[PDB]
Amino acid sequence: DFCKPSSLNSEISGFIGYKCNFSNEGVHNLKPDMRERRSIFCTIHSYFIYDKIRLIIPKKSSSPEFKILPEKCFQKVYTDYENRVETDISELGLIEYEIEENDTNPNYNERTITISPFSPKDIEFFCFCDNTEKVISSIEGRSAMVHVRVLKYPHNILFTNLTNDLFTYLPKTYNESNFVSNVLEVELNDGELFVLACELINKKCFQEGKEKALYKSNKIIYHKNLTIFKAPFYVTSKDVNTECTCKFKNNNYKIVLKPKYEKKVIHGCNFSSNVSSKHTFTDSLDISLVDDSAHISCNVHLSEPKYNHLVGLNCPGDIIPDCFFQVYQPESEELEPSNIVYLDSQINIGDIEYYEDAEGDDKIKLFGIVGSIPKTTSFTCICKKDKKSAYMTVTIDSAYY
Amino acid sequence: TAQGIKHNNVHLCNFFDNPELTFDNNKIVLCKIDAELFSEVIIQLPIFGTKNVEEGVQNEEYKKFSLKPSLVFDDNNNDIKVIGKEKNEVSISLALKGVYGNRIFTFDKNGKKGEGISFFIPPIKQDTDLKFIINETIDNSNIKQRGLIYIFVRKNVSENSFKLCDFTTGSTSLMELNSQVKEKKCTVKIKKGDIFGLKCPKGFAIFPQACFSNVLLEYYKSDYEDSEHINYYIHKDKKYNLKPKDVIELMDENFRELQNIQQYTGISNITDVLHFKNFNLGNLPLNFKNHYSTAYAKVPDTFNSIINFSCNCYNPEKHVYGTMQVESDNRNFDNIKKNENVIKNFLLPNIEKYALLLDDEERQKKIKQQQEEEQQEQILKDQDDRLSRHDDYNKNHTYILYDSNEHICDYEKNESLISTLPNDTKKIQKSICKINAKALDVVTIKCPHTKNFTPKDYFPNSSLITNDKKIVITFDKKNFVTYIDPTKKTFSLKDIYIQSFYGVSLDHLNQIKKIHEEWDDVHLFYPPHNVLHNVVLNNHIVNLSSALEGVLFMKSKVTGDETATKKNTTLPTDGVSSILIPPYVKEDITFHLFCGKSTTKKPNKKNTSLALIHIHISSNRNIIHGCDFLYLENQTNDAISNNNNNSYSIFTHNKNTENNLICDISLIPKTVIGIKCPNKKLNPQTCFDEVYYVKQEDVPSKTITADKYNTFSKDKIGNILKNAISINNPDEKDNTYTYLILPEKFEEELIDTKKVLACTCDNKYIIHMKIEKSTMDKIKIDEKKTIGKDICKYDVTTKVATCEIIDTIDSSVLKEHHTVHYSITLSRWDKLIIKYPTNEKTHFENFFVNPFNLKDKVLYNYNKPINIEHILPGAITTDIYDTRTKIKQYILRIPPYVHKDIHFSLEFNNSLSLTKQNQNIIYGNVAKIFIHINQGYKEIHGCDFTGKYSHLFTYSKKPLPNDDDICNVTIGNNTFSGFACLSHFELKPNNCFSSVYDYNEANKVKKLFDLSTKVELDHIKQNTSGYTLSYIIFNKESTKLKFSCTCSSNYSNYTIRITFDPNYIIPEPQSRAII
Repeated sequence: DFCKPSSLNSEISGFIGYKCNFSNEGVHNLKPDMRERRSIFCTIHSYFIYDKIRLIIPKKSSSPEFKILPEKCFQKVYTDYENRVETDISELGLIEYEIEENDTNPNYNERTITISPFSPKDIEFFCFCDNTEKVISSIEGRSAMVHVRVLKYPHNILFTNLTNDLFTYLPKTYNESNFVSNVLEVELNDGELFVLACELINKKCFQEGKEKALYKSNKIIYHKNLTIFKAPFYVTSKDVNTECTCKFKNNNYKIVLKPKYEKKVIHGCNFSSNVSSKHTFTDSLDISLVDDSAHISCNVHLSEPKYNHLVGLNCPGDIIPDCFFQVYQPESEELEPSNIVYLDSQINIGDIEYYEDAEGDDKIKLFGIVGSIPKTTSFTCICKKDKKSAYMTVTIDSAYY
Repeated sequence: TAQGIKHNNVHLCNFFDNPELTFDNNKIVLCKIDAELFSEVIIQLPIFGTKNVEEGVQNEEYKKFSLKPSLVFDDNNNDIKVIGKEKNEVSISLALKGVYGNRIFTFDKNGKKGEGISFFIPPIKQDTDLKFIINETIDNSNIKQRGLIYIFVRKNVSENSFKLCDFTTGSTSLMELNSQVKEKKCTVKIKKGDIFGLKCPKGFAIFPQACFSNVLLEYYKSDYEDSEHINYYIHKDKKYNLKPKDVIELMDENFRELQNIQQYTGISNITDVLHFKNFNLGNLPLNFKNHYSTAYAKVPDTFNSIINFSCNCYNPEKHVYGTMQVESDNRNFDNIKKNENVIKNFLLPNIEKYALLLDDEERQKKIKQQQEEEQQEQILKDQDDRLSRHDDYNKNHTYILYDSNEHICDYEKNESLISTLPNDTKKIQKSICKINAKALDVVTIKCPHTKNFTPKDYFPNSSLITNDKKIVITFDKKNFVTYIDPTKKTFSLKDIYIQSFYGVSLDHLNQIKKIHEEWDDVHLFYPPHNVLHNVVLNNHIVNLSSALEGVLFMKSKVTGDETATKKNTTLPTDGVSSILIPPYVKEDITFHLFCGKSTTKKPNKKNTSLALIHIHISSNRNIIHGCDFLYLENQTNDAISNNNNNSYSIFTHNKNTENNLICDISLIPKTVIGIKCPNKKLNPQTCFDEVYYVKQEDVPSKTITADKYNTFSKDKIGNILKNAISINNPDEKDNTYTYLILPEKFEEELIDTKKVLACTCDNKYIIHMKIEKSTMDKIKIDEKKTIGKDICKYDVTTKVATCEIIDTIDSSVLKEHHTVHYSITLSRWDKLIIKYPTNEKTHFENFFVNPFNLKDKVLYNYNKPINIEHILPGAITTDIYDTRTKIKQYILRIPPYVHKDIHFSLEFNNSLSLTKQNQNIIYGNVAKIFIHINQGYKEIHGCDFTGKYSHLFTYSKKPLPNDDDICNVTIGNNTFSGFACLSHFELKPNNCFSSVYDYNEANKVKKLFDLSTKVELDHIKQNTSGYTLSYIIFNKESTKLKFSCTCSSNYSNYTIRITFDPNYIIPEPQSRAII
């Protein structure tokens, strides 16, 4: 029932995955091959909560020409991609991070780095794997690079301390003295990251609750006696009770997390006649009360430097493709399956705060946008029912590109 | 009470024409054989009962002989029979411990046919008693005996020292092999003075032929324990390393057998060089359709070094073969320069384009234009393509004839891959060059230099003559020129079996036992000469002349220097040579060739390096056109012989109504002809430069003569107006016939309708090149091509996606969309289905598929096929045939996970089909298909047990000897899971996940549907690469139960523990590969 926080991430056999593999047998080897010529970026542009990014490289005894730049990556990393300026990773200001160098395999060498979300500022570091020096019949090798832009979490950190250890770089907003009757209740704004320190926690710490149905997008991870709780972008009710239990000092401390309730007007479209549902949409165009199979459309547009908006679609019937994990590519006269593309790639954000709900036959797909998109992007979700179809379009013209 | 005619390495007892053992003697007449040591045992008995052999030697006075049993003695032959106590017989193959070579033979000169009985001794550890009788049968009360026989084979081996691979039965038995399982393993371990044997099951034949007399050059390391050194020549205790004269080098006009025996030869002499007691069945093993292809050999006593090699069984009926590994157990190299120190490397080729219509200086001045255009479309697909690359090219272009290319694997350029390290001499190197060549592509390989043999002959020819060398021996549909002892009749089919490597002419046979023949060069190579002819097959040698029908050996060119002349293809004399890949190939089997280097004239693994080269050749499915004159000879053979049921040829062989000498061939575009005439026997040799014109006088043309084609007049077009490149070089006496082809478009201006040009071959058959108005009508109706870019259908509630194909290219419908291109973009787990006809359905009687299979020959590069599993692993295949409508369907469900943008094309074609409506002709059409997938999502939450699938499953369990695993998986709804196990393994319980154990219910077997009715399933029992996979997806199941499976095998087991539980432990990173 109760175990140390770090033990919850070890409950898996084999390997956890999430590896940037550039070995000869890896995902994209650098060996001279006629089958590919494009550059390789295993970029993961996103916040990191003790997340594991692993680099797999061939053994030097097998591929001496294979270079590792910096040679002790991730212990040493590059901060200038174009110029490859080497700096010690510790000098980047990374907070409570760790790196590993595993070589328990004759075929390859493994490098693993874990990054906490506690960096006071955005940190970007790069590691280069160069095999272009392999001159085989004048056929140069390919170059691989691991991009890890550790963005400072774009929300306040509500840290609670219930341990015998001191966290130098944490806000330490709450501690044991704030637990009334061994119970602490705090309010988190949309997307706020909550962190709890405790040596012995329940295996379901912030995983179960009474009214936490709206709190499930959390990627709850545990490390360094710390439990990290990433609040979802959007909620529909204030009373979202997420509970955790801490056994600090043999006392049953209780931690309750609830949103700072402020419903976000959805900068999307509502094709359902139920315009009084739990959600609110900027644009509404009822599919019903439409005869002769007349098509309807709604061009949603967004443009701001930073994005704290909620974009989604509400419509009866089925969505083709099933948004938002796959969405149409806007570049076509008719938005047919030939335009199917992943939304994570369409808007260049992999940190999309997906939120899906349904009311009867009405499919509701919503997702939160935090930060900014490096390029202007747009996507379209088509909703079809019987003989009539509704076209949903979002144009996110962020101040970039 | 005495012995017989035992002849040490040979054993014989002739009672037919032997004065010692014939009825002429009125005293004791009997023979005894103490056979041993894998040597033949010949019994040449008189005729027992009137047999259809000859007359005169079997006159009435010599016809009153008979003794049981008088069985079949014609070309059809059963196992030799040996009489026993009951006066009846038992099969010799079981009377002695596995006899081989049980064949009957007869003498030909003056028709002295006799029931010769030859058989080769197998390993035997005891003295076996076989007894016969010889009886005279005049009539009842006149039956008198005159002799008997007694075979007394002796002990020559021991059970411990004898290793055998009885491929008939066992887990490695080759009988169970089918289209899905092609090969099984076996080995024989032989230490000092051991015995090894091979026995293919009935229906297989041993290859390479002459094994084990000549075997693979794989490993050669010396041992200190050896008592006798090696010489590499006919001297010392070995009797090989010489080449033939009077079989292949001395030929005459009457010799018509030159191109009919170029099947298998060219292997190295190491085993002979190593004094191995090699015994073989030559190039003609037993009648394996009802017999076992068997051979035996023994380790030499005075030799104890290291050698590695292998030989194989084979059968093309089901594409099944078995490898036989042979090695010396005395591996006295377990610590120095062994496999661990053998560095493995790879090489890539240099690519050019063949001079299809160009010359030497054009190689530098013009072929650049050809080379710089083809790859533009591939570049367009790589970069320009964003949605789908349809065939939008419909004007001012041609594809079929422009795809020719050239590939070169030069090792003299990459000396590091074959030469020893300059300073790090503590290791040896191995290299492998890969060429993925296709049809119409010239493959030229470069390697170090090594030259051929040089026999010699000497004799004082004066006041002497040798006129006792005029005799032949006939058996198994063949007649052989061999030699016989005048009195003792001591010879051997072993001599006949090796006669392919030797011959005797004139009077020069002085002191052959002492020969030190050497090459003109020092470097080691395998095969010694003409590597591109005797192409290697990984661990097997075969002749390319017959193995690859239609192959052309292309001249070598080290340099086009000022002294250049008409060079030849001989390798490795100059280290350069070239061949042509025919458009039609019998099978997709790949071929190889070995290259090596050394420092001195007597080197070995201690001072040598090994290199390998790989060239891939595409197969074909559509029969060629033209006449195979050797097939007409095969028809005359069918008249000669009755057991030629396997009358299969790769040519349609269009037949005239009544005449056989005539070959009425129609020059049709988009077709390939295969007129097969040996070397340049085609007459005139300048044909078609010089031809003979006959006119449409007799429709059947039954009354025609070949000699008539000598007097005709020609004044049309001209004689020298169109010239082509050389495509037949008779320097190599084993070259194929010329090839004639046409482009995608044809012209009607220069045709002559009522007249036909002709050429002759074999002095009997006549070639006729005609053209019909039907072809002109077909082209005039098909030139107007219309192309339509359509889209397919799909459903989301079922996640189905399929296109319409068959209703498009019907040849009985008026066409406004003569061509249609279908591109359909799919995603994970999408079940694609392809419906296509065959060449039997109504209005589709000539339909053909390009590529040649939707399941294993899809296209990855422009007009370059490859298997689906080589680039798209974990794909399910299911090819089926409809019961009535003659419809062929395929299932192409996409793998759940994909790591890179993927788009492959596979086409169809029905242009060869047509039908008649209202006395008018309606022709066929063409179609194409394109698919797009892109990356997947939610990579499989399971475990892999093959290694190569490491990028598809979370866990990659690389198998190890006697391995065990506990693959615990916890998945939720909409979560993909599965496992991959080797095809050779067995799934226990069977058909997982369809029926699986229960984790909590005492591992009870429960049906997948019973466990959860919402569980979709898909299974891969076996695939081309040799792996077994199972797929499972849970969709909105309102329960959390558990189950388990287990992959099991003799030396490997894997356990899968499965529990179903909704969960989410992914932050959606989805590692982003830019590719």
